Amino acid sequence: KIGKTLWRYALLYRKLLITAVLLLTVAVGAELTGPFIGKKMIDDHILGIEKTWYEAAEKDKNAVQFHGVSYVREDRLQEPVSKAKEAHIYQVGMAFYFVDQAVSFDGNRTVSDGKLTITGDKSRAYAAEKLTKQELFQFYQPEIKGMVLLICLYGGLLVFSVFFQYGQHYLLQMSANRIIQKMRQDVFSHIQKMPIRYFDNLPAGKVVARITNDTEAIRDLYVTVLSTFVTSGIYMFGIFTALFLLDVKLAFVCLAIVPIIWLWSVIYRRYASYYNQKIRSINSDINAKMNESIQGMTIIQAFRHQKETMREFEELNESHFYFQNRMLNLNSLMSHNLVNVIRNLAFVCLIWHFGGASLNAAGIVSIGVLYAFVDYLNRLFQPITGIVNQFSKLELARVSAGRVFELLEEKNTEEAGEPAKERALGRVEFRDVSFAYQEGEEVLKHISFTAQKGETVALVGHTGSGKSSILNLLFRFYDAQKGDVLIDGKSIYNMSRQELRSHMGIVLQDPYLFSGTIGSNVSLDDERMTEEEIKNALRQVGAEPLLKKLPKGINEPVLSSGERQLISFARALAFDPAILILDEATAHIDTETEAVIQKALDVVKQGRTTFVIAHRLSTIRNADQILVLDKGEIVERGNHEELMALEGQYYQMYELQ
Amino acid sequence: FSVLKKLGWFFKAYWLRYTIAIVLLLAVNVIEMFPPKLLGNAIDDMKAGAFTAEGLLFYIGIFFVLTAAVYIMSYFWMHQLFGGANLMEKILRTKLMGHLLTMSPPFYEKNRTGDLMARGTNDLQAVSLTTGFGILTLVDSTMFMMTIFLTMGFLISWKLTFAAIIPLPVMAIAISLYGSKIHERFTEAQNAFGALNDRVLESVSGVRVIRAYVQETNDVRRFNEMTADVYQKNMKVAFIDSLFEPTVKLLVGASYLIGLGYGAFLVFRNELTLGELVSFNVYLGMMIWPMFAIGELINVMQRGNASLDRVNETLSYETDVTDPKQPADLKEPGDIVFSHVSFTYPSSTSDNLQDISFTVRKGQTVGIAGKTGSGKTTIIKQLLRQYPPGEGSITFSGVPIQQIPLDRLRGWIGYVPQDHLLFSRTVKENILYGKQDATDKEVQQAIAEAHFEKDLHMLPSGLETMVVALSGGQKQRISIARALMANPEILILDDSLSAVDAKTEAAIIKNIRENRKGKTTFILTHRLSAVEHADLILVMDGGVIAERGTHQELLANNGWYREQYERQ
Ligand SMILES: CCOc1ccc(-c2nc3ccc(-c4nc5ccc(N6CCN(C)CC6)cc5[nH]4)cc3[nH]2)cc1
Ligand SMILES: Nc1ncnc2c1ncn2[C@@H]1O[C@H](COP(=O)(O)OP(=O)(O)OP(=O)(O)O)[C@@H](O)[C@H]1O
Ligand SMILES: Nc1ncnc2c1ncn2[C@@H]1O[C@H](COP(=O)(O)OP(=O)(O)OP(=O)(O)O)[C@@H](O)[C@H]1O
Ligand SMILES: [Mg+2]
Repeated sequence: KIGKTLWRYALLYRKLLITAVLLLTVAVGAELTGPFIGKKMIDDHILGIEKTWYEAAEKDKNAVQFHGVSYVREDRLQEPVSKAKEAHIYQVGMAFYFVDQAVSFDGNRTVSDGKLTITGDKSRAYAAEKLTKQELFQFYQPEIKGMVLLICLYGGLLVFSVFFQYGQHYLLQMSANRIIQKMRQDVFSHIQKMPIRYFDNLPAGKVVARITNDTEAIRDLYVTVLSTFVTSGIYMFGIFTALFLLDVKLAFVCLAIVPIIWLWSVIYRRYASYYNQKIRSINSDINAKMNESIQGMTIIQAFRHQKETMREFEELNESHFYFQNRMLNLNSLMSHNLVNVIRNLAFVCLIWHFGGASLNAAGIVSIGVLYAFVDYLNRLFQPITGIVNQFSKLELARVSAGRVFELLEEKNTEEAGEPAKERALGRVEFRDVSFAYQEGEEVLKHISFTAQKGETVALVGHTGSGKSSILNLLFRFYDAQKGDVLIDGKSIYNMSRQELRSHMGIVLQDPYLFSGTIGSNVSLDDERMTEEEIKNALRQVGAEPLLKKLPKGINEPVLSSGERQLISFARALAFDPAILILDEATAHIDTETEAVIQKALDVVKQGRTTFVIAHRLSTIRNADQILVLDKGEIVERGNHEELMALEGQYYQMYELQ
Repeated sequence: FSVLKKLGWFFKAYWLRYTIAIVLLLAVNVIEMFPPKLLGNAIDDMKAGAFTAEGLLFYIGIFFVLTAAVYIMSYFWMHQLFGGANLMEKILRTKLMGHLLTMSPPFYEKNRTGDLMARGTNDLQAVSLTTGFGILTLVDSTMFMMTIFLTMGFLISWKLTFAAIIPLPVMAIAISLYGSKIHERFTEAQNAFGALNDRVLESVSGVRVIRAYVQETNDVRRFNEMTADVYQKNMKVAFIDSLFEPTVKLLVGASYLIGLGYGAFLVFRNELTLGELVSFNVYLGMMIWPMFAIGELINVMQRGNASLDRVNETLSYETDVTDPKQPADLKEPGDIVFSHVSFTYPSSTSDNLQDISFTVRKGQTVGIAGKTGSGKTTIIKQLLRQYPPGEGSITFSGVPIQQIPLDRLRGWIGYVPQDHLLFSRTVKENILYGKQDATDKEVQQAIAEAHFEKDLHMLPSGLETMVVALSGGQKQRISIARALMANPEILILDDSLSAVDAKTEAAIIKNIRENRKGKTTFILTHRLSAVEHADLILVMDGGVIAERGTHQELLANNGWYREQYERQ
């Protein structure tokens, strides 16, 4: 379910959406009343002369003067209610002729000299007279002010439409952006509430994509649905309302055209989905092949495989090109020439309708309606191609929405908890633990021990022997399947995770360096400040702080591999943990961290209960309790000195090289 | 439009499709001016007293004929133009891949993988878009626009067209300016979004520490701050993106209003007719598009020029290793020898190698072991023709490597890379790189000789795994089995056995000794057990062999006593 969640999230920030819809409606009203001003201007002012004329008063009674008499139209006239002394202006060819008498039924007209007879029954012939270019202008003059008023009204409505179009678009974009921001905040909160089991299986790229790229896709969808579908729907509804207001017998034709959009939309989407899916799949295959060839080119050259890899690449290229050509054919046929054909068919329909009206009618013809229809149909047929394009595109956004909302709907989670004021003394008791990452497996068989207030405990075992699985099990990243762990007098599983993790701190093989300043890194930007960071420098960091270019050595990514461990131990010292679960540290890689790794380790280890998983076994000379891992079980204990562990190959002379 | 000239070769190769496209485009442009003028004439006839059913039939039929002709010719020119665009894209892709397949390691050191992938993924798109769409927009701006303008100037009016055309140049200028501004704000906002993505990835990778220090609230706060910043940048982008529709709407409504008003003030003077006014309105409506086409051209031409200038630069890179002219006719390699070889990796320190001055007689296998960084894979790198020649002479029984051709030499040498590079393809076929003929069962025999027959069922299915990058200790075994099936005159084992067990190591090495008997075999390892049999053992110290003695001379002299470690 994608639409339901999208609608629920859009209901948040509904004020912006409603305001955008209202502003869009006002703008559409203005733009679509423009063409109605056009129709009125054409029909009343340019075609005004066609109407009947009557004898006029001497003064400017909406009157015009012709020879020794003056006439006035039947509309601007003011109730003389005279039926005789009529007049008419009749257009033939390109010239207008004046008829001093009422001609009764009117039809087709042809003039020989002064007849201008009206031809279904040819018996009526009036007396005519040609109108000079000056006479016609004099007759048309009274409508100049109405022309001016309508032009000014058109301009004013246009500027209002401009303002409100800008407003509605801006508010739609604001609503989409705010919705996406809320979605991102909620997604990151849920990610922070997830369990480590979820993180371990899925690579980092997958979670980052789900957080930031699918949300961008949702943003694209929201902008597409809001600005192109709702906007176009309102625009078409307004256009059709205007057309119905103009002529009803000619708007039903456009209503019947509306299904054309649906039919072609579905057909084009049906073919486009297939063609685009194949094109995308083959393009991904080609990119993967090119990447797999650039990497590992040396072997391809060595085995002279340059004639077969190119063969497969050319086969993929041919398939992709063929599908691209088919897509081009479909696009050309369905979309654009089809829009043109529909537009020309609409023109033909207009001509047919109005010609049929005109052939047997006297004054039925109205060219203002024709012009308004032409303008409205030009506007209507603009965005259809975009509509079908977005309709075909929506599938990818739908898939991304499905992914994101499946992530958000996950039920398995953990409660937040709160930090505990009490500092648990150094005590970690293992009554027994049995842990496995699968079902039916046992990675840790039986491990039992206890650590005192001050001790250095280390784990002994071969690579992949569950040495840091106990680090995982102690922070409650992975809960114990059947065993129990005990800190102080209560089991680890009876307390909130955030209370436990306050007691104890970690340092890993690869120090995770956080973006920002070095001082920020050693503090992670917490409330604690002042000597929190500086104290690390006064404990075991002496050379780096003297390199003080900016507060606490403000600097940028990556240093090397020694300063990383230095920063990690500085962090562990600043946070003042209790149990300080350490991890394998690779220490001689640089110089023994300038021969300071041991100093840092044994200064942080003081006054704690510290677990060392160090690969090098010489660094654990001091340990009082040293444990071993029989692939998840303790089979002996002791120390390099206390017991015989130094002998018996368990502590190899090879490890001491 | 320098991009259209740099592609002269393509247009010269394809001149029929493009000349047909231009002819059809011009014909369609000329034909499309008829419908609106016929509408104007029909309205004029309507108003006058001369309109009969015959005229209506004439107009309907001629409109249908023009519609059909425009449809068919439009389809054909679009097909003939975008087929050319697709052809150019395919040609560029096949040229780029063919060039990459000839490029040696030095080029890939100079050129990063990301740059090459971008050139083969995006620049080709830009050049193909140029070839098709840029031509379309050039025709639209140069011919369609002028055609419509002259039609409105001649048939309808020369004053009305001048009056109603003023806003459209301003519309084009404003569109260009707002495009530039929106592009700038969009690149800024994309930088902000990239920073947010980097923060998200960095705080989701090291989640272990973040949770262990109960800092999962400051992380949320920082993410919220980054989201607020990216939202602010997006709103900055929107502030300008919302200025496109209003400006075009204003400057097109003004054009329609000017046309209608100044035609109503002209029809009064009897210098027009309503049919001509409607024709003018339709002409403006269709003339709208060239205004956008001009900007589209002015943008696509520059983008294509840059991308093509990038695709051509990466294509015209001279081959690092030169196949010799008039290669010497040598059937097989006999006693290899190095006279004085001091190689130097391009962009390296000092020499990195010095005269090796050793000989490997035909059939006598030599093992080289030593210190990391001293260089033992550099000898085989010299021998593989991967980097240009060094110094002295690498004499292959009289004729140096530089004269033997690349094809035959690559035929002789069987190479097992230290860094394993097997491809993501069927294991049965991945092993088959050595020889494509494959017979049927020689692959099984090679598996047995390499001792990979230990794989009975432990891998999924049989000989079909997509080695999805399935893990295991089978990668080295597959590499050695492939190199063995190749049946090479010279076998170069680069630290191949650095992962298998000692028992299997002895099995493999003694099998190679007891199966590759009349041919050379190079063993490179850091463990002195595999080189045990070698009749001339070399231990390299920095850039010079410490001594040239055999196993007994080596173990006696003051070289490196690591076999004294004995590893047990
Ligand atoms: C009250 C009077 O108010 C009016 C309101 C609107 C219009 C109006 N009528 C139009 C007809 C067509 C177009 C239009 N034609 C186009 C062709 C191409 C494009 N492109 C090209 C590529 N990029 C630039 C975007 C899409 C946009 C296009 N927009 C715009 C139009 N604007 C006229 C008067
Ligand atoms: N995060 C994990 N996801 C899945 N399986 C895991 C995970 N951690 C350990 N395992 C399981 O551990 C076994 C592989 O060895 P394991 O990962 O236990 O070595 P290790 O505990 O990391 O030890 P060491 O630190 O010594 O390398 C398999 O059963 C594997 O499924
Ligand atoms: N890209 C390179 N450019 C220059 N010199 C290089 C490059 N890669 C490696 N070298 C040189 O080769 C050394 C590492 O590879 P080399 O084969 O010379 O020694 P090795 O490590 O003993 O061999 P192996 O790779 O078998 O372990 C580097 O220390 C340097 O001297
Ligand atoms: Mg572990």
